[PDB]
Amino acid sequence: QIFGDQVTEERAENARLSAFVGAIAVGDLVKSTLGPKGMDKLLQSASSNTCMVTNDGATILKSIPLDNPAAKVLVNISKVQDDEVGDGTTSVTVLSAELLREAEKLIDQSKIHPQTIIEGYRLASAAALDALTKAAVDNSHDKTMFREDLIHIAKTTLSSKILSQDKDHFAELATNAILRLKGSTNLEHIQIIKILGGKLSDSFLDEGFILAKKFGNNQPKRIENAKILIANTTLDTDKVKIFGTKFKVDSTAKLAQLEKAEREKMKNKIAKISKFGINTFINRQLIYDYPEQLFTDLGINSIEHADFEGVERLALVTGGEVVSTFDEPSKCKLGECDVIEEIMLGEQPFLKFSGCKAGEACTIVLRGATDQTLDEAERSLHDALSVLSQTTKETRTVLGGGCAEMVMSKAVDTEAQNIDGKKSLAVEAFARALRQLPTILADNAGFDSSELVSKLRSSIYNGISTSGLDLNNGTIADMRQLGIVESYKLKRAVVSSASEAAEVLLRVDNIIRARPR
Amino acid sequence: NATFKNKEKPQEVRKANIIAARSVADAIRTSLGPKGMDKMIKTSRGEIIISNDGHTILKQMAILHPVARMLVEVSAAQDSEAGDGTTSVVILTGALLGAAERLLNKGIHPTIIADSFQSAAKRSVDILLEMCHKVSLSDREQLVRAASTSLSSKIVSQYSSFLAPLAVDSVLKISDENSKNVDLNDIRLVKKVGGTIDDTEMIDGVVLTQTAIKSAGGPTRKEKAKIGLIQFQISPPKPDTENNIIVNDYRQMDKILKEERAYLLNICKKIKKAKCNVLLIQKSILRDAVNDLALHFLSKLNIMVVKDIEREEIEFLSKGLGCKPIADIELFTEDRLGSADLVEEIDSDGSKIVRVTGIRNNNARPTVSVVIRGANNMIIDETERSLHDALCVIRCLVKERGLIAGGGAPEIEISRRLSKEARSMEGVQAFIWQEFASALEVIPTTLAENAGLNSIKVVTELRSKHENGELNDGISVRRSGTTNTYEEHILQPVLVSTSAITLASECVKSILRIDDIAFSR
Amino acid sequence: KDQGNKKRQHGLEAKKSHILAARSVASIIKTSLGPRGLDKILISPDGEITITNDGATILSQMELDNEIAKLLVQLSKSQDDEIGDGTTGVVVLASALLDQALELIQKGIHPIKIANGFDEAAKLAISKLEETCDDISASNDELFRDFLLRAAKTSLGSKIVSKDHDRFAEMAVEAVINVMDKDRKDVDFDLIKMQGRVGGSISDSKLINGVILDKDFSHPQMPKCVLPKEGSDGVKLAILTCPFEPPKPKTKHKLDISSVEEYQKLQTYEQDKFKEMIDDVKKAGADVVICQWGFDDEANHLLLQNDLPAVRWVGGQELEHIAISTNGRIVPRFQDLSKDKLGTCSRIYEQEFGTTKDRMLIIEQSKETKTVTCFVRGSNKMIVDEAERALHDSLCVVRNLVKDSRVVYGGGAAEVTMSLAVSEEADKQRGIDQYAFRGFAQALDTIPMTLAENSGLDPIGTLSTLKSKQLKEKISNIGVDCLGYGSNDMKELFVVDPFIGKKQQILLATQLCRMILKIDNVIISGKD
Repeated sequence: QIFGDQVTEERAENARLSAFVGAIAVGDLVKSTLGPKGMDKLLQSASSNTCMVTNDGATILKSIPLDNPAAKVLVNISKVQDDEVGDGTTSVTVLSAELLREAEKLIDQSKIHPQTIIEGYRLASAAALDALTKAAVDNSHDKTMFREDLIHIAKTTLSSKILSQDKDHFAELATNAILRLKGSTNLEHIQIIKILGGKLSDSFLDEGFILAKKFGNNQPKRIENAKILIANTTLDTDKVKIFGTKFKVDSTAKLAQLEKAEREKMKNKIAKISKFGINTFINRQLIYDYPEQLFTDLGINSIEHADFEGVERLALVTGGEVVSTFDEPSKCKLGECDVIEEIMLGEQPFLKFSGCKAGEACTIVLRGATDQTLDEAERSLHDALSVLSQTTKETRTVLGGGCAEMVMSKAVDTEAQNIDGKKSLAVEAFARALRQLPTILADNAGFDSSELVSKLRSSIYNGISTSGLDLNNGTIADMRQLGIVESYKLKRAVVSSASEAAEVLLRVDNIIRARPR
Repeated sequence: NATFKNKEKPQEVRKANIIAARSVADAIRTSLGPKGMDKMIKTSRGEIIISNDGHTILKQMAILHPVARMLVEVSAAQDSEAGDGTTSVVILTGALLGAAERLLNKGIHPTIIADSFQSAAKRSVDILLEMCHKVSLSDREQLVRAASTSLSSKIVSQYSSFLAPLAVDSVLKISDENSKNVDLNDIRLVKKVGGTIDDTEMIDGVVLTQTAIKSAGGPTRKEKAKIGLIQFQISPPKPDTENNIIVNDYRQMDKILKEERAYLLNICKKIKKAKCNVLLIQKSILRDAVNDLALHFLSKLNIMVVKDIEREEIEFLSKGLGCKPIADIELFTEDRLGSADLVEEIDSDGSKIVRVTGIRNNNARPTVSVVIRGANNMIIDETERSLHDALCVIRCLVKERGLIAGGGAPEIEISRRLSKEARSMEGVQAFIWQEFASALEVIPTTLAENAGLNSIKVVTELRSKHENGELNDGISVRRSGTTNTYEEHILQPVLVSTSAITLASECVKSILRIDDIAFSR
Repeated sequence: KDQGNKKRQHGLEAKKSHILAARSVASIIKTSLGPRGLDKILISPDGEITITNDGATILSQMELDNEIAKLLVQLSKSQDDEIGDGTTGVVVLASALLDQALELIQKGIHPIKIANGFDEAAKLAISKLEETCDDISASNDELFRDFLLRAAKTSLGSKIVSKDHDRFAEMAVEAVINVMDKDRKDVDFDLIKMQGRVGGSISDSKLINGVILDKDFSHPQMPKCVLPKEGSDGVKLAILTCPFEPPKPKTKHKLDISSVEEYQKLQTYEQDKFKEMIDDVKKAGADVVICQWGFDDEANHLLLQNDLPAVRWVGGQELEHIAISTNGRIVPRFQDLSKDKLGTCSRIYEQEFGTTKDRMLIIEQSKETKTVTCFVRGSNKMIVDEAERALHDSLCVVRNLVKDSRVVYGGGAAEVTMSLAVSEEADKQRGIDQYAFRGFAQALDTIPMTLAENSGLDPIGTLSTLKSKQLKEKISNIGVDCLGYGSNDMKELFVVDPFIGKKQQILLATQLCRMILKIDNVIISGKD
């Protein structure tokens, strides 16, 4: 009797059924309740007079006691989706059940490795998110008025904050820190520089990626046509703690000979650096003068102590990679920038890059009179940038009514075209669950889903990518003419949660029952 | 061809709930009409009740079936909104469930079935309003005759001539014009043994449920006084710990007496500061209301006291009088006190009812409190319920004006219009319009069965004469045949038939929405 | 006593039952073996909820009545302190030896011969593996820094750490080196403290060179930072093994108050003792006072006026790590304090972590200490425990890399090279032990076949392919592909396993396989 105290392990045959059929039975509770035309469920207790009827997916799943240990996993997935947004919990559980329903066919009559099935979804979901981006529309129209509406909202976010001293200058910095990105609005694309000895109104916006530390001793302060390499290694005194070692040598000069041999091993790595044809090198650790002197003859400037976030933000602006090792010469993702200029602000030397390759980003340099003005401004600035970024990601919608679900199917079928051997059925199974979403929505409407979904697939396959399902008239019409749209953030949340839920469940060859609390 | 797979089998859950709910409607079906069959229910405690009331049977039936319990809520809204027809709405609900069984056998999804009933219910209301007899609240002739004929089924008969205008004049004051639905809970019927039926008083201000102080010193009457609600209690000192009166000395009798009278005087003094001469204390069985020592203090201050005020009237007195409930003596203020012209105890045999006039409040509106008197206890009881039905029928005219002759006339008129309209529809819905009108014929069919008349024969004679007359053809129990229901003084408001169709359409709609039954604790 | 419900086994019976008992638990962990395995949900009886595939955590939570599988828990408990990451490797290897032992029993070989058969076969495989082994420090010094980072990356690739792994890879290398000496090569898990709390993210995790103690500096008005005070010696802290209170005799313990007179005097005497005990801290020059027991309200009043922060309720074990890291002494009494017995650190400050209300303290040191506290942050409690044990697994891998500079190439290539060498030498060794040596080579083939099944490859086809690449072409290390890559030859990927780590696995697997064969009888008493 393994485990014990209500803990047990399911049989490999029953665990696959408990993770699939057992999870579908939980998804079947919210299956018929999906959509505005969905049905209702009954929740009855032992007293039987306390019961209630509701269509809420979060209420039905949490109220019903689940003895299936695999069903408790879907409860945790529902909590992750509820944290993102309070709507769409029903659609995630139903879509996850459709992925597991085809997964039973991806094992029995298929014989495909389960991790490859997940990797088959990771490649299919990537094409699904890309298809939603191409078909994405927005209510941002009349952007000329929308760009003006952002600077007024930024002023409202500055209330109660010490930045309220000047609203016009600070709201312009926050507004230009978003619209000028033309891409991801995450704070990783915005660098904050906190300095002393000035006024808050003297702050300015610079897209040149200003970083505090300098590079080189006798090296020049200007670099033209820079080639940036990103790597992490210790070129100066490795094994940071040498205390306790015993070096057996006949004389002290032989102890330094091993250090010279270590310096000879430095040329092995330095030679691989010169094979890349770079005038600039990035390192998180320090570098001793001898390997740095060899960089002077090769014309390589070394920026040191970039930490990690500073390295990742440098790879995004210059289009580089964070890899710390050299697998093979002339194979890598390299960045570059037009001009590297060293400036001085606040009695400290700074570095201002210029002309980064495909660079889209900004660096907000906050100049305060003390540490209290710098710390409270950065926390309040990110709150103002979060409100401005909320209007960019939200109110941006996509065509609904079965459209977006079928449009993703066409992109996944395109991914199912060029694919390796074992993932051909795994990618195709993902497109089947995408077509089951409008199928179930047509189930509760009272119409024929097999007729509407089949005609919807053949319609979008050749031309007419904007068509969708009309539940009112029971036919196929243009979604742009009917004005049926659904949020893009809701689509990304359901697809991401379905991939995370399938990542844990498909790897299951056995189920460990949780301990009751 | 290729259609949806239908892997799940939700129909076995819905069909089991429809058949189980249809047996409940068929059981109540025999209770329709005054000649209907009475149903008996024996409670687990051993009590046996007998009555034809649909709302009473479904309440004491202790139905374990969840869908059949919804008929209790539908009958509750039937009595709350319309006030009559709790049996007819259950039959109409079961008639739609019985017709839905043939709809599910044809392979029709319940969404189209539910959406067709809602579309048929909205159009059935317009059919009645166009064929209805238009009446207004400005005409008091039809309001008295409608309430007089509704009381012919009650103990009061000859005295109902004076009872009808009392209910009419009470509604005309609270109805205003555009107020639409007016809460009947603002009308409080106070029943008390003694007197007679012919003795009634409108008393627009308010009426209490209790008597006045019967001890020594009770004023029982006060003029130009203020009224307020007090949740506090006038008592000698009573700390939260255990207290007892132990007097071992001759001098302690005067010490404790003066100590209790001093604490009672401080309570009576704070009441005099706000000049409140009428005190209403919430009824509590824990301690007393006012001590006998404090009764002599308030008698000198000329402050009337009415105690044992029920908790149900606390919310009512805070509305009609415009006052506010006051928990403690510190919360007692003059701003929460109303100004009454005269507060007196009316002397009657075995009654002694206290009334109040001239609430003198702008925020308060014309609430109604009517006194009911009678010698027998069975009189003042049924009289209160009989006036409720008289107020509901008149209130139905306030929300939606017009009245429809009963006896199956509105059920046949809708079926005749939907029969020709069903040919104008297309698709699956066209078959539902014929099944919806077929379920409407269950109500007039039951009226003929419970009356002993031939089921089919009476229904055919009404539809045969329906080509000449319109709304004047119906079932008459008094004549035991087919005749004019308008000349027999049988009248029904339009809101009853409107709510009966609306609630039954939403009920059956919500019935088909449950495809599964799961245990959740 | 307890005659009824007594189980008894014999030779002709238990020998078959002992093999079936091991195959049941073995097949459970074969699904979680490798980076492509399964992460299992586990809840400890103490209330900790976590999800991990680590065999040492999974097998420790297993409670079962099979006596053969209990020996798997006993070996994993001793291996968890030595390595802890080889739990899944040894049990499957030990079960492979038992599966081959059952075949030798059917051939008429005694179980004691199989014990000596696998013993001589294991010692032979060690010499063959050492000849094909490669060294790091004697080869390239800069790759030694790259090997330590990418070896932890292999264990951190199956966790959410994989995004931020670059920082935790350096934190795992420094934490091991600080608590060890290069010549001694001794690393104790008790020297590295693993802690974590809710809030923040994993990118904000800091490596601390000293204790933590989870203190807010008692009264909030006390300063949150401690300065060196104009070039003093380190930062002096007081360690007291006695609580802060007026001293009482052990003979009486009773205090009699006759009236307000003796009441006001005794109240001042207790305050006078508070002034005498704080002066001993001032005379010794201790900035912060660390005691095992709580302090009174008047205690924080006098300590605040002199700018002397307080520390309350420190365990007895935590007091030992403070004096070792700060080079202090344990002072039993109050008056025995002095500048030589006070712990000297680099600085003391209170660093607020995210929105967490704990507001702990950080005591660091510039010089190398013997105590290192690894603190991990995360947005969820399950994320903290996941990144904590993932970082602890990196500490164990680096521990064996610095313990032996020579390493072997993993990914299944180590078991194939050890199998082909013993199988060739099995024919040269005659006698009954010839089959014991052939069965040992076939038992080593279970590891690459198990990894091949979990990777989606033919276990027989891939194993036979690797044997041809290491024979007809040239002798090298080419293993099965655990993680997605373009082709074979993990040696090109620089995937290494410690030689002392792999040798420790085959010794414990052989030592346990012999012990299982040394038990032919199982006696289990009932419940009275």
